[PDB]
Amino acid sequence: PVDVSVSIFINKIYGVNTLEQTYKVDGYIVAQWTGKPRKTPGDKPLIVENTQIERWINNGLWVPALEFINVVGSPDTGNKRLMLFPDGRVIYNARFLGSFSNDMDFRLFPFDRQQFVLELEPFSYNNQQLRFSDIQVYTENIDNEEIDEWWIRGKASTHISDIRYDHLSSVQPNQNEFSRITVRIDAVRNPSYYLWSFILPLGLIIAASWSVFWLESFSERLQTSFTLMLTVVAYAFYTSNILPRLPYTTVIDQMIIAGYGSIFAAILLIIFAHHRQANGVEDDLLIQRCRLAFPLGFLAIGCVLVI
Amino acid sequence: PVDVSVSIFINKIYGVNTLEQTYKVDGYIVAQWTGKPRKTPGDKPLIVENTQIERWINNGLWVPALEFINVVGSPDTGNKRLMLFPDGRVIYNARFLGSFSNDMDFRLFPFDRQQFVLELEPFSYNNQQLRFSDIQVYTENIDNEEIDEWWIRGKASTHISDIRYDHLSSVQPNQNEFSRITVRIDAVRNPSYYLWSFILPLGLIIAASWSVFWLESFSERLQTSFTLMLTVVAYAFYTSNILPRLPYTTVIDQMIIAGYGSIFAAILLIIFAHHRQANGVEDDLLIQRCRLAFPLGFLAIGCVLVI
Amino acid sequence: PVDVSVSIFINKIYGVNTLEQTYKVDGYIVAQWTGKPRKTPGDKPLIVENTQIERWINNGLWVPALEFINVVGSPDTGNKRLMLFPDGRVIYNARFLGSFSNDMDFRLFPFDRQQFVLELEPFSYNNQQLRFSDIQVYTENIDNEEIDEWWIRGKASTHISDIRYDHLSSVQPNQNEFSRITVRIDAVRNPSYYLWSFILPLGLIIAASWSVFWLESFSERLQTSFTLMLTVVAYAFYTSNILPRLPYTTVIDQMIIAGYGSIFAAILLIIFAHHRQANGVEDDLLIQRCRLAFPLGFLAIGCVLVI
Amino acid sequence: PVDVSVSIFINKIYGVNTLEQTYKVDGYIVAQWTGKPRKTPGDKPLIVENTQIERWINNGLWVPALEFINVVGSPDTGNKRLMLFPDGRVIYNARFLGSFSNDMDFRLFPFDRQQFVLELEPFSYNNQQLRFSDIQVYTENIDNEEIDEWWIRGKASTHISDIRYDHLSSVQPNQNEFSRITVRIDAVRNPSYYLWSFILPLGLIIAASWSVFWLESFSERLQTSFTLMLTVVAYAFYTSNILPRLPYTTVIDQMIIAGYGSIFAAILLIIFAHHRQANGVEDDLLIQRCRLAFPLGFLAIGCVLVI
Amino acid sequence: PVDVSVSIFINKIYGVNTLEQTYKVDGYIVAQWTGKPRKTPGDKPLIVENTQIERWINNGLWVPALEFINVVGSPDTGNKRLMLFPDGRVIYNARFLGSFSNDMDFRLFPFDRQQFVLELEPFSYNNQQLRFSDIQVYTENIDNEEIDEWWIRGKASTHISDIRYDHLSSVQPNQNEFSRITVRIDAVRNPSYYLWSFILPLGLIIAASWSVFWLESFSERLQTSFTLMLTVVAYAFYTSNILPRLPYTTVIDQMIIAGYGSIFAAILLIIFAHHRQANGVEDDLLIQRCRLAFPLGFLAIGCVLVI
Repeated sequence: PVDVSVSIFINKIYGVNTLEQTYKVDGYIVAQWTGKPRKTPGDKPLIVENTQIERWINNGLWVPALEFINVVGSPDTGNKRLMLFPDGRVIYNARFLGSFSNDMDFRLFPFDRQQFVLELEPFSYNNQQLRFSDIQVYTENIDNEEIDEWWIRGKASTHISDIRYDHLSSVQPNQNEFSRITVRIDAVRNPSYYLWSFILPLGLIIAASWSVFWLESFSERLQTSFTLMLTVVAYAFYTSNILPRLPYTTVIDQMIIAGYGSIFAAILLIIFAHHRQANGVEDDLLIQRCRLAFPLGFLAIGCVLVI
Repeated sequence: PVDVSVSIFINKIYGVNTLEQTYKVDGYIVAQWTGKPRKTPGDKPLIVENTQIERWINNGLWVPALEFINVVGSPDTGNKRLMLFPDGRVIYNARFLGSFSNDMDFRLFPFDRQQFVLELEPFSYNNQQLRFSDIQVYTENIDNEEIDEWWIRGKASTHISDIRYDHLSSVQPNQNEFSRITVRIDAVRNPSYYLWSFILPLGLIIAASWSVFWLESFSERLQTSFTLMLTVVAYAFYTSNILPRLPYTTVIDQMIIAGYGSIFAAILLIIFAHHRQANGVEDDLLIQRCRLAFPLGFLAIGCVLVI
Repeated sequence: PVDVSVSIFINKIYGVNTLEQTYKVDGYIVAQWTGKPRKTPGDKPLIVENTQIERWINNGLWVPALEFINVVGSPDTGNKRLMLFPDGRVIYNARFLGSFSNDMDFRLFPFDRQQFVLELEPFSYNNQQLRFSDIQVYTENIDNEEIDEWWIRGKASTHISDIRYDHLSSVQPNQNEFSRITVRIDAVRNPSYYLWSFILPLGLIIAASWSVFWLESFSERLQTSFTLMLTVVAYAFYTSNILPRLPYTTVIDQMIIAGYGSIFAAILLIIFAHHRQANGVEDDLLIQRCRLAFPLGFLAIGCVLVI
Repeated sequence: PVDVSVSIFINKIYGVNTLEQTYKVDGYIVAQWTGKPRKTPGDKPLIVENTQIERWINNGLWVPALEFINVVGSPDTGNKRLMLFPDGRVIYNARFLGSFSNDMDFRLFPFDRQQFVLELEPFSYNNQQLRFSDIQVYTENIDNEEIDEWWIRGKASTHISDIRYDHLSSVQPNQNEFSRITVRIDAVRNPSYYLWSFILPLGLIIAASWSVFWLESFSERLQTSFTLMLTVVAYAFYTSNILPRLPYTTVIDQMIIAGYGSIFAAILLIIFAHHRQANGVEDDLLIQRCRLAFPLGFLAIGCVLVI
Repeated sequence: PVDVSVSIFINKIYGVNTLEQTYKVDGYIVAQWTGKPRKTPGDKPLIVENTQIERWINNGLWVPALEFINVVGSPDTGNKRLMLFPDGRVIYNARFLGSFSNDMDFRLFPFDRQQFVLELEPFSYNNQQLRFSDIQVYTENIDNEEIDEWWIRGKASTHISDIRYDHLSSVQPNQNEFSRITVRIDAVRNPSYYLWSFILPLGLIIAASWSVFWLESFSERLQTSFTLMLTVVAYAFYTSNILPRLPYTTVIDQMIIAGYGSIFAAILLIIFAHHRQANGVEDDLLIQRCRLAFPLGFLAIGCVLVI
């Protein structure tokens, strides 16, 4: 086997998206290995630019085709470069940019934790083993934590493993080990935007839904509650482009469900606190009579769902 | 004829879209056949990477152009390689990433069942017969049932058919039958999102629509209804984002059709219950007592009849 | 001149779009002409795949560059193939997938009827005359009854014509005849979706906007109307994404205009029936104080027009 | 220098975009110059198709690289063609499609008079002088008056000018003057769509804003106005996808501003006419009663503007 | 080392986007250096067009690969050119068009002062030192200030720095310093659109929220605020498409927060001014018969939000 020492320089992780759980990454790969010695012009290293590499691959040079595993589509490779040394070693350097994909857990949506993963791997050769993955992070999200949405903690985490591909039993089935380099960068979502756009107004609407008790005419109270129905409906589309069709409810979907349920219970407890009267007046039947401790007693039932 | 054994490795089926009934598929293809023997450098199998293949086809190598039938556009092939063995056989291996299209049936929308189909076929040859398909699928199945909207049941299903093409009747009669490989993957939609976003709130709005019958002031029994009209109009648009323009009503669209009438009929059961008399300028007295059966107790029949 | 016999196999006409009047088409072209005899390996028709064609064109083979006229952006050709026969004839076969553009007439929108047009033509040669077109259309959408939005009635109609190009008077003004193949496929829109989403709710709002006559409190008969003016405007956006910026009014636009007019006329008849200088009388038993004659008398104000 | 007479056949101008001031153009270019005589096969003109040009440029043929100045991105060139004559002249013909960009002025929006500009220019040579420009435009003009949004008036205007380029002052002083070919087509927007979608309903809301003065119950004359506030807010969004966020106000923006101001004044002249004292000991409650002169006196407050 | 003088001609900066902080730039690059003398045909500068460069690189010409650092993807290069002089120097000229990326600070959103940055840098050579960057910008500065959203004031400032790359210790660690050219252009947003679309109407809504105090029926003083809630929610989505998910609140976000808080405080003040009677039932006329003395304290705090 031949030894290949990779070096990944990350330039900027941008374009994050939660509807598809993707993120665009840009950077440089620098792979380096050792082959047979050679005679170069003069006695210096020989640099070979974008299209001059094909003429060297045609004549018999060995250059592996390193690919990214968790990529959507195919990366948009910029320039390329080879640097043939006279002592024997070779250094393939190339710029990459691609939309990678990972798995995200939005069970606690606004206060979220993810990790961006890059999985590099040879495409054709089973016996060429990556020795040591090094990563250099030059991203701007670490030191500008007030403009970005995703803070980046730590530095990185790199692991060199072996993958077993069983679909490659065409080749002798005992020769399908593929070395792989996984690189993880942990990120923390900055929740300070969803706190005054989906938690404060929805909380205010919820707390202002029990105040309809403080009225003299139920004929006005039903319309009062059906007015807040429209606001709670309005805050249901505003949260329809923030996160995907998830089967589990998040901190905001729970607030929307509670906003529906609180108003529905207001209706159901303002109807049955009147439709079993004994006199014939509007505000009676032990809930609408006093209106000094009951309009504040139903307030703590929602706090159970909050707590 | 020559015999070509195919093996398809599916990596991730993502980007499903019911608006156009498409889905993006990523994976690898490994076709393997047998030709004439040859002398290779040393005695090992000779591997030929991305752009070195085009120099072997020029010299006289036989490599078929396999295509996908049900693709939208043209797949974005990644790397590719040949593996020429000295005993004679050849192994063409190549990564693909396409945007395939199937037919979907949303007559029962949220509790849906589909199947993702892939169809390989030679483009130019009729006498080259694919022996057998072997799909190696490891897209997540049991842990995929909490994040992804679809669940992958079973393992797979592969068949090998013989299509007869009529537009190629210019050539000899027997020479217009191409073999084809079809691969089906059954999937079940996770309906747990449309149960607290389009059925729970609509189900409450439906039942909170005849509550206006439990009122006294006809001067407001129309405003309390025209507010729910606007609520149902609000939910009407929030559904046009999900589904295509289907001529048959789904399980959700019906809850919208029953959202106008159940409200609309309300007026038609209020108005005709308001002027049952020919004397008096004020409301109708004798009708305000039997409201429990005809005005409101009939939508209970509307709920137990169709459901 | 040389005689070319095109044959077009249509696979699926998808992605129709009325905002730009485009439609994507996928299929195969099979052109076939006769040249001079030649010696092929063995005595078989020699097949030439994707990239081997550009090498046969170098040595002096004649292959015309057929183009599509009414295409939006150059198409996305998939595989290509030549079939050089020993007796002399040549068969150029190639897959195409492109987004074509036709003209549409939405003067009667929901019950529409269009035709998809494909125009093929040589790009460089004036003296090479397409002889006989042949459409092979086993499309997946004529077997439709309630699946897709467009039914297909007949599936084929072809015509071979000539064209005079004036910008090509650089050559002698006689050498600018360009034979062209036109292929028309008549399609009929499935109106069963716009009947219970734009004709039913608007049709009910129209008749529910004149019901405000059955009231007595003019202090509230103007507010109960402005909650309906808020409904008709809600369907004015729901229509702005299913049609282009058309000068002529469709059926749905006519319905929305009639809704605006009906609500405005209701307001004006309410105001004039109360107090003004055009009548002078104060609160007669006009449209407000009557519940039988006039609230059913304005039913022919909208039912006078024919469409 | 060498004289190159360019002809331009305009096939269709579509995809106009008010939000970005772009428009896609599809057409042909036919440049033609004279060089040195040559011997061609036979005695006929020699036609050279798409990829055979790049081999004639290798041997020493002179073909200029004509670029488009005001293009967004790079155009999508379709087929190409050369026609080498034996007498010496050469005719380079090529199909083009590109998203061009001009400057537009929406100070009077619906009745626009924008114009479409195409700017062709050599990229490398200053001494090659475009000598004569013909445009051959047969895009739909007088039948375009009912389906397309823009009418074409006159269809053609061309001019050949010279740009002095300062960034090329590294070369000799006289050798940075590049000729051009400018092509201007006169378009006129068809305003018949914005007259019954943004002017009729907005005007009806304007006229229905003072109608609240025909009331007595001040306790509801604020709700009857806060409903029209919501109506004007609804129409405020329906305009935000037509105009490119212009600093100057168009007609519709002026109408929205008037819709805010009219209702705000209606509020401010209701509140200060409610507690307006008669003499200082009893509130004047007779200004609101007179509903003949006062409600009409507000109609001319908006009709003072002459736009 | 090789001394390379760079000139950059900027043609138009369009497509600015603040939701992701990009901007598309189009222009020309002219790099010029000195090599070894040579004999050219005749005695003139030899011009080499797009596809003829890749041949001169084959024979041994030295052309550097200059990349852009802060680009999203890879620029869409148009034409290229080489101008080989006989005295020795070479002039590589090429058109570029790419979507760049800078950092923007919306802490004071409408009155923005963002700036546009371009960064050239060699990709492969460290001993290839750019001498002196000149920039030629004719992006309009005085006449454009009424049509486009971003004024461009002053000249563009250019700086040649040296970056040290740590990930390039593969090559001898004392030769990893690459020169870089940075070009900054000063932009200033034209805040004449957000003044009559997000500050004027929001200001009128905020100033019309305290006006509910001048009312008599508290049974209706609670519905007015719940109607204003809907308008304040309507002005909350209209802002969610002009800004990114920013943690710091802008001016418009502060206005939305103040609009929520003003109506919430109005509710909490009016409900307590009602509860002052030691109940919430039996509305009395004491608050209106003293509306000129007592409730002025409820508005006196409402004008503290301003100062």
